[PDB]
Amino acid sequence: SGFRKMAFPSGKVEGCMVQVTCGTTTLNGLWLDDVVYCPRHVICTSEDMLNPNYEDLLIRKSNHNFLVQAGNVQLRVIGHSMQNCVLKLKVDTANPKTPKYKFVRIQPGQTFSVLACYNGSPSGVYQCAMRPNFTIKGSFLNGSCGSVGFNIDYDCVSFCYMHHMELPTGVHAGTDLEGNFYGPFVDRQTAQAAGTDTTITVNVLAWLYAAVINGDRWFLNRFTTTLNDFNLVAMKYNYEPLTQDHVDILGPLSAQTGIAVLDMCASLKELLQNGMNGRTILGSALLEDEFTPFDVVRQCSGVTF
Amino acid sequence: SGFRKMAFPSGKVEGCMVQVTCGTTTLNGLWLDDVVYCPRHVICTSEDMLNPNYEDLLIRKSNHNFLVQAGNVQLRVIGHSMQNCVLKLKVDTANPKTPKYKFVRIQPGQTFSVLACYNGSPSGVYQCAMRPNFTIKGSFLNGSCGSVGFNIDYDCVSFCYMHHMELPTGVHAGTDLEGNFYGPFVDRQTAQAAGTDTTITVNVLAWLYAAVINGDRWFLNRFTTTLNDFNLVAMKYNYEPLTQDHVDILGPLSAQTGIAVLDMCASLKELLQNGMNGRTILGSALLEDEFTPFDVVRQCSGVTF
Ligand SMILES: O=C(Cn1nnc2ccccc21)N(Cc1ccsc1)c1ccc(-c2c[nH]cn2)cc1
Ligand SMILES: O=C(Cn1nnc2ccccc21)N(Cc1ccsc1)c1ccc(-c2c[nH]cn2)cc1
Repeated sequence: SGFRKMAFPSGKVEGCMVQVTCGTTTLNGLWLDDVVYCPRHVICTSEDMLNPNYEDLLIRKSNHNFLVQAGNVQLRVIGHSMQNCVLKLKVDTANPKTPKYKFVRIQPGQTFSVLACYNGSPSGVYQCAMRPNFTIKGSFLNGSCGSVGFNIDYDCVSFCYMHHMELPTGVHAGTDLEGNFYGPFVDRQTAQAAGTDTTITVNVLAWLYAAVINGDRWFLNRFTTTLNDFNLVAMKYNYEPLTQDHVDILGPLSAQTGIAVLDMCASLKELLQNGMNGRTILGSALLEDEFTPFDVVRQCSGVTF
Repeated sequence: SGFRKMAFPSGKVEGCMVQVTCGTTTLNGLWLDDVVYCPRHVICTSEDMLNPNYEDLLIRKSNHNFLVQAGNVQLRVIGHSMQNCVLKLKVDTANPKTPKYKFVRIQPGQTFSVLACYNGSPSGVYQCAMRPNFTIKGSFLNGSCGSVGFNIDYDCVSFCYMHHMELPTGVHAGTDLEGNFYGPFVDRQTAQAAGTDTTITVNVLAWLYAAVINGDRWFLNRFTTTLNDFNLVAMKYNYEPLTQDHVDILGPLSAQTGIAVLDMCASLKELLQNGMNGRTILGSALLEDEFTPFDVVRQCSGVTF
């Protein structure tokens, strides 16, 4: 048993990380088949970033202005184009290590693994949630741009995130692999407002189920509630509303533990109203909302890839 | 910026995970060169585990009762041997994906990445610390035995842990890659006791520096304390005593932040006595002790592999 924040094995993704340099700027790129994906701000100077005109900046670049290195292998760039906020660099060689993959745009509250990279070389792997305000609270240093987030299903890598920037608040923003930002953000160096962040209620409930499965039961109470009553309390504590679809998703966990979803909501409403009183749940003194229902089931079933 | 529990990229190790089956039991093995290492308890039936005589049990087996499978491919065992608590199966094929590797026995307080595996297939990756009582708090289900723990140094994989068993308390124990258990544990299904688990004091201090580097500074104060005075308070709270070697290890973080080690100990002293008063530190309401000073520096300077 046990329960940890757990990343997907990163091997299939390591094999796609390459280094992309343009003029003075270097960052990471993702090489799938014969195309290298990377953030378009690779074509900017530091002074450009204050207010970039991306199509005028890209006008000035030819194919040979793009240095793409895969390990020590130099890739020949034979085409370039901009799609929203990512550059696509057509290269003359298909990545022989390309996994089966898809590009997908996740929903707020869903989780993914981040393979942090620098100069095209993997540095570490960790799990992240897309917050309700479409930021992520990661660990990215200068040069980490182009690092990607992904989920794996057996042998298929679903790429869902490419890293573009750290906001002045110190949280992180990026795009899907078609270059569309998550949230209202743009790739310009200006202060930009992320919305009010909120707690991912369905994830908290899933984590409470993980706790019961692992023996932590002190928070189980003798009350119950309704979806509407609970949602009134959810709103008061800046928690995402809970929907019927969320109840349905929590179905398998409720069947395993014998605890009906609305009975777990009554437990949570009590932890919200009375606090945790210095007690812990699965080694944490705060309510944890970065495990989805699928993450919990994965880690209490043993799915492999 | 940001600070996360970050594992090493697991690619080099994924290519070494095989499935080992000895009659009834299946678990994971580690295929390096022409040897597959795995827990010796694979040769036990269920009832065998209550009181196994491993030498007599190994006699009843010869090279062909061991089914090693890599992906779909099956390997030919051509030699077997028992080094302490690990089996060594000689195969007729050197692993072409063998990375540069060392076998290493680590010290309590040090960390590593676990690649959790089932039926020889990687399932997830996460970071652990060898607790002072020589257990680890991992996430392991039946069939996870044989999963390994490791660190990476550029291109060389230092294997330090192989998983064997969950104790009745739900924490985990295992060996080095020479088969020597960490701690007082034995690979027999009898009630076993881990000692008192203390907090890794030098790791907590390292994480407070990580916190200052990332802008969480509220807990700071320019109170002083002697190493000796600090340990008197530490020992009351089940903190490991802080030695001078620990102060030396914390040197580089002291210099980057301009906060002397003993000044930080003074801040920890005040956090232990007066609690955190509902504030948080790096998104956590407890003091974290599973980051070494080396982990902090690596994540705050972007070491790549
Ligand atoms: O935020 C970034 C890039 N970035 N991403 N993760 C980071 C972690 C630590 C430091 C910087 C980080 N910026 C600032 C910015 C940009 C748009 S909105 C905010 C950044 C800084 C420099 C450059 C650049 C382009 N060409 C040369 N330098 C790009 C982004
Ligand atoms: O702990 C284990 C096996 N194990 N390891 N991590 C686990 C996580 C969840 C459930 C079981 C887990 N034991 C008990 C034990 C006591 C001393 S050493 C191992 C275990 C149970 C069965 C068997 C076995 C071997 N052959 C057939 N059954 C081995 C170990």
